Amino acid sequence: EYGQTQKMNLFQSVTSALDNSLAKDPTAVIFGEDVAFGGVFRCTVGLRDKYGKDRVFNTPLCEQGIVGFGIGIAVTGATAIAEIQFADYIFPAFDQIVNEAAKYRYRSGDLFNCGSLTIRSPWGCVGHGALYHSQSPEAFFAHCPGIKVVIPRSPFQAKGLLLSCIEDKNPCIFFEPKILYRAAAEEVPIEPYNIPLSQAEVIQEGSDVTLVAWGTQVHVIREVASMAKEKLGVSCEVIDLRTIIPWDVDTICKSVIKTGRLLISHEAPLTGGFASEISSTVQEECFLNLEAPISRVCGYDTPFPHIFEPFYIPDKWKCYDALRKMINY
Amino acid sequence: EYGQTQKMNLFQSVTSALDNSLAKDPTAVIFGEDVAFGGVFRCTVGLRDKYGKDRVFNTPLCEQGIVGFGIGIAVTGATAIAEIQFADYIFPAFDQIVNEAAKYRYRSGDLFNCGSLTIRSPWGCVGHGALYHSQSPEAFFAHCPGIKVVIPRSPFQAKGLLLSCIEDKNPCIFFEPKILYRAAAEEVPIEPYNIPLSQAEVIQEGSDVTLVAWGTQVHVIREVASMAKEKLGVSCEVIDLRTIIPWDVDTICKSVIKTGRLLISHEAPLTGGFASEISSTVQEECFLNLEAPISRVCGYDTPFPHIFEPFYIPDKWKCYDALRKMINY
Amino acid sequence: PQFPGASAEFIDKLEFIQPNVISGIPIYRVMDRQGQIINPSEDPHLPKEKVLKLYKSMTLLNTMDRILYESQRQGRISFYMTNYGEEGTHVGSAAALDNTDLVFGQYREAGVLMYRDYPLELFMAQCYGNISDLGKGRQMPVHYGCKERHFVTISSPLATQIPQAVGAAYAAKRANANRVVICYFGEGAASEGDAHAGFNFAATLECPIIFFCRNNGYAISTPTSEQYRGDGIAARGPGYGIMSIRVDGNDVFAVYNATKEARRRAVAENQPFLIEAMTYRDHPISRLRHYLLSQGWWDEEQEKAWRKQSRRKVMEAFEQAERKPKPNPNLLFSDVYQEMPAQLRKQQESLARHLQTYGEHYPLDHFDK
Amino acid sequence: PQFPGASAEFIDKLEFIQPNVISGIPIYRVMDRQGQIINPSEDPHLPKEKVLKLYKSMTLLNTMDRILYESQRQGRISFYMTNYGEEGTHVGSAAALDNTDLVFGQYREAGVLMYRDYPLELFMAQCYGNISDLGKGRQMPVHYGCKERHFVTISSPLATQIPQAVGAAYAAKRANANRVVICYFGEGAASEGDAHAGFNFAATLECPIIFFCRNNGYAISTPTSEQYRGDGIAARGPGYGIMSIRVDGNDVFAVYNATKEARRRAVAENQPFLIEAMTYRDHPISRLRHYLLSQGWWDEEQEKAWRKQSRRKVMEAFEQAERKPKPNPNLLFSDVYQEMPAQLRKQQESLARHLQTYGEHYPLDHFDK
Ligand SMILES: Cc1ncc(C[n+]2csc(CCOP(=O)(O)OP(=O)(O)O)c2C)c(N)n1
Ligand SMILES: Cc1ncc(C[n+]2csc(CCOP(=O)(O)OP(=O)(O)O)c2C)c(N)n1
Ligand SMILES: [Cl-]
Ligand SMILES: [Cl-]
Ligand SMILES: [K+]
Ligand SMILES: [K+]
Ligand SMILES: [K+]
Ligand SMILES: [K+]
Ligand SMILES: [Mn+2]
Ligand SMILES: [Mn+2]
Repeated sequence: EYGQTQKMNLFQSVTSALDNSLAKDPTAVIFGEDVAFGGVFRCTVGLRDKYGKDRVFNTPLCEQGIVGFGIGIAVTGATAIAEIQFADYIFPAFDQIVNEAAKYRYRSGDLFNCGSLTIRSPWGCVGHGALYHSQSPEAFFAHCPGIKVVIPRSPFQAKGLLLSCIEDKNPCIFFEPKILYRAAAEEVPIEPYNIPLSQAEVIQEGSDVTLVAWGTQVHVIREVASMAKEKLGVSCEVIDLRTIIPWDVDTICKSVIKTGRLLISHEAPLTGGFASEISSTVQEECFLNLEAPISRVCGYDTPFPHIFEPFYIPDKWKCYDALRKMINY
Repeated sequence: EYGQTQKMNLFQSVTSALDNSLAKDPTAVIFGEDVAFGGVFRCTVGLRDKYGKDRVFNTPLCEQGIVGFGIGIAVTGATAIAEIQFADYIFPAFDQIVNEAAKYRYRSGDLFNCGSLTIRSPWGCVGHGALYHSQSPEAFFAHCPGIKVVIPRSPFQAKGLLLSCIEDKNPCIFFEPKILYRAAAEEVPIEPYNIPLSQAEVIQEGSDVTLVAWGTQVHVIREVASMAKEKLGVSCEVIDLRTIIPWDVDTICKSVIKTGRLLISHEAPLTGGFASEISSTVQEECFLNLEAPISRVCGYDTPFPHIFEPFYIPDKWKCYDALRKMINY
Repeated sequence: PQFPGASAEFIDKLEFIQPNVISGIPIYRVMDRQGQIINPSEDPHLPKEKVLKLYKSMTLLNTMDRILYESQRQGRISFYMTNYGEEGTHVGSAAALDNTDLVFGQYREAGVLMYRDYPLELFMAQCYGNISDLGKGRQMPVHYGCKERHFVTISSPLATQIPQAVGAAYAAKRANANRVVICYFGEGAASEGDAHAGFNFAATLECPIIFFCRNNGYAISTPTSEQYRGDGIAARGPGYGIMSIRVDGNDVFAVYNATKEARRRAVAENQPFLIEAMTYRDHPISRLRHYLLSQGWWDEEQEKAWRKQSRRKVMEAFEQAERKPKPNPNLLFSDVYQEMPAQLRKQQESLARHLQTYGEHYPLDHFDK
Repeated sequence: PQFPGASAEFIDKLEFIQPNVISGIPIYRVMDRQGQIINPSEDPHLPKEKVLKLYKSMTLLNTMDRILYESQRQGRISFYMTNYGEEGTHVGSAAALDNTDLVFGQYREAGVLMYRDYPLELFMAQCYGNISDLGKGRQMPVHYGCKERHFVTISSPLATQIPQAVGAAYAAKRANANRVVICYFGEGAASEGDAHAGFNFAATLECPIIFFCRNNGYAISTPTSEQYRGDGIAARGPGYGIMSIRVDGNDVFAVYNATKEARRRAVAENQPFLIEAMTYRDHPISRLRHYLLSQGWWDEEQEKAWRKQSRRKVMEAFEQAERKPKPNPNLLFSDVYQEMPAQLRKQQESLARHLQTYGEHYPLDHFDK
């Protein structure tokens, strides 16, 4: 389908995407804290030796600078692939992302843009990351017209989505689930390929209930589908949203019109979490089809704890119990 | 009810709250850009002359510094009332608010806190403010456990809510609708009084539909209630949410169980806007009572435009038309 | 000592390093208040045509300011920022740049566009948000931008352009085509975190950029005593490893000389330069006028005729700008992303439906259709 | 010149100001590598009991580091940051503070707590997140805090503590009770916007604060050549109007002297001081050991016995820490706000219900109940 493949874990798939990008786009540069030696999660190993120190380079320790700098590179038309070392530390750059990058094209009447910017950052829980190594910030960005926010579930998906981000003519934030960096490998095409943005993927067809998640949480809901089938005889339609904004409303609504029930899950806290936008929209478009209230199984409304992580996360038992209750509503 | 009153517009009511605060709390200080001469919206007029230059003072032009500085004052137990000159410019401080202020008490096991911090900032559209003088950032903050976000609709409400924020033992963001600063005055008690946080106010009882908004948008929905009564014979229950988080779920759900229909409106963009959290929650709690899909009448998913403002805002005609369709669903 | 962080000797006595603020970095000047050249070896001896262009650009800017400031006082436009006192820093520095050098700025930089022959019609179109505005009426007045004249669109959040200008300078370096970037900001904006970001990145990443700080002693109501306590902004440059100079902002020749030399060395050496120009919140126009007279290059009759002609040109542009319609309201939806997401198009259709029914309640009169 | 922004003379020749990085601010030292006093007028002549306390605090810290570093290698704790090379900067500066001076820091500041007699049990309780942890097991290991010892809880985001420390210093000034605040951070963290915020605010607002920058030449993999291009961090202080000094971080006496003098003057004058201590990523423990021997204040037998006793005390605390249960899982919900919102209590009840049914799938074994 996509040419020769080789087994890659998620960090290797990211390196492969970045390498392919630098190979085919002479303007492209990669920068951020500690990227030169290969990065703290090994995503840029080999790239500086291969492409040159002017193309893969360290910045000072200053996130608002990293993003402002990236925007400036992109304003000249060159591809700028910025790294933020943990998504938790993206906040110093929030003003440069929200007030500047997202509004750049609009506010200039398209005289200037920063479409060739992509910001990549490790994301999501990791077992012991606590408050500042664990966060899932996608909802904060979802309320900002003009940026795209993309989150893959596997190495194959990461490389295809990241290449699309890098090539997309809009500033993109690409969140890499860090707990998957060295998890299981899968076959990933060595040559470049794209997976479309703003397109959900139905990974398992089902007829009784729709389950929606993204990132690592997709694997959780896959398992929940299995539990529900075995324990309840319930057939679940499992959907990976992939792009947070602009999101694939049609694929989700079509699934819910068929099933009449929807459960959305994410690691991020419940309140103001992106599940609230999906739920409210599905309710508007699928109202007459809803057999049961749309359920949201999310992180609690607290900071992300160290020792209590096993109790904090919306795990397969939390999702399963919510599903059981919904099937019985 | 509250002692002697005098007519005050919203800026004067803010000054009155601040004055009362400084009078009764010797620790309290007010600081930010251009506060010393009375502020760009006149909210601090007279206070430096009255209370002293060590208590009402200008900072350098640096929002991340203003909030970090405020947090530090609050860590010692002193009341810190920071100003951010427009809510649009709160973003440089987003990391200090989200990663630091909101998490301060939790992450220390209550060994340290910054409860005595309040950040006040002008908010919402103003007719010609365009992208950076108009924004309503409350949804960005709603996804951050550990801060409170409060928005008044009038001078009486502003002084009572602001005094509660200043006294509340948690870091509060208080957004002042700037288009109301010099709008109509109303009677406001000269002496201090409090209005409780996390409490919505039903300002008009109704039986057919619940309308929810906050800030200036409350006046819009009041008018929509009037239009609906006159033109449609429809009885609307009009609710001012007042506190964005933690929000008064019970008052909203109780109203919707009675009416069976809900319309939520806000100036902020639709996607990821706070209406999505209210809608999803009401749907969960009031599912069997819903006669029609919950409707959200919000700003479009764009930056806030200059010349197009009259076409951008969720005005009374937009709200009325949505309501008409919902009544007819 | 053997520490990688710094190159230095030991010292065996405790001594704090004291700032020298009372006698700070001196202020470079080429001509006195009477327009006389103080030191002949520093005279750039610009030719008469170019010096007249500096003078006419400044005065035309000043004429436009007067008229648009009045327009703002009457609510004909919603907002205005004048250039008074900043005409010489902007015209003088612009004259020292190559026409294709990229400019980032904020609210005081209209003179750069004026020197680059930006049409009066387009300054007005932006302030009025009319159909001629390439910004499609989306930003507040004086938020100018011109792709053809390499002037990156202004944004209201202070100092955000500073690290961006550094990024554009890095990209220029890579592209290897002998271009500088210049980045203007006030002494207030220099307090922002983004200023520390941009200064540091420009030095460590070796970027061909001129940082041009205008220090007029005030940021809105805040005097510099409340803004910083070192010797202004120029004294900050050396701590970042940036070559730095302070100049008399009322002296177009001192601004020109400093910008010309900073540009030459920034492009040749790939290193940042910081110019801090001192202005008032003894005017650059008066001073240059005195200079022209000494050369026999201007006189009262020419001054009168130009004052007349410049008023006429600005009033012609002003009247045309007020009479043009505003852009189609559909334009509120485009350019949010390059393409329009389906969900955004849905919102655009929702507005079109709304106006079909409730249009009498909107000022459609004024907008293109 | 008549400009409010700066106090300076005119200059009639164009001259850029050049940074002096090759011969930077010299490094203050009191004792050489052999522990000998170099300049008798600078000897603080600390009494034997206090100097032994400096030595035992450093070595105890080092003993604890070795053990917890191994614990981390085995996955017994999830994370650890050592203090190697930073024992003298922290113990020496802590010794120069008053016990009630408020400390902000980050990851390299455990020696301050050790000098302040923070119990070994509590360092361990935080790393293990056990029931004895006053932080209730919520943060990653080494995120220490102590209200009783005026050491504000560490947070992972770099440099955020810097403007906060300035705010606490302003509040101390107002409260008028002769207290300083000290704020520690690395040379990497100094690149953050928040560092520029805190330095500037401390100067303009006249705050009794010591900024203590540890410069060990590296931030993770990044050498200082990629971090800045001026003369380290000390050379930045004067540009903010901050009195500044650089010291040998391997020399506890030089650190002590500089911190003692900075503290004295910060509190008396209400002005900030910046100390940049140079360290390695020739050790402070060895150097002080050589000094003790010269005085006849230590010998090999004492060294052996203390090495033994300190290992015993740390192992006793280590074993107890591993055996304590973790806190009740309910504690994940408290302190988000001071009170618990009704909606948050609802979530806490939802977890209690969940564990009632699915508890076998959770490690309840280990948690208090
Ligand atoms: C981040 C941010 N904060 C505050 C403002 C409000 N503001 C607009 S101009 C100004 C003063 C700017 O001073 P300076 O940089 O010295 O420029 P000058 O007006 O003196 O030319 C302020 C505080 C803003 N636009 N952006
Ligand atoms: C805002 C932010 N960005 C990145 C990190 C990741 N980080 C943890 S330590 C470190 C290096 C810190 O260097 P320095 O300040 O020099 O201290 P040192 O480790 O050398 O003692 C980095 C980048 C962080 N914790 N916070
Ligand atoms: Cl502004
Ligand atoms: Cl970290
Ligand atoms: K892109
Ligand atoms: K408060
Ligand atoms: K700007
Ligand atoms: K910190
Ligand atoms: Mn200024
Ligand atoms: Mn370091």
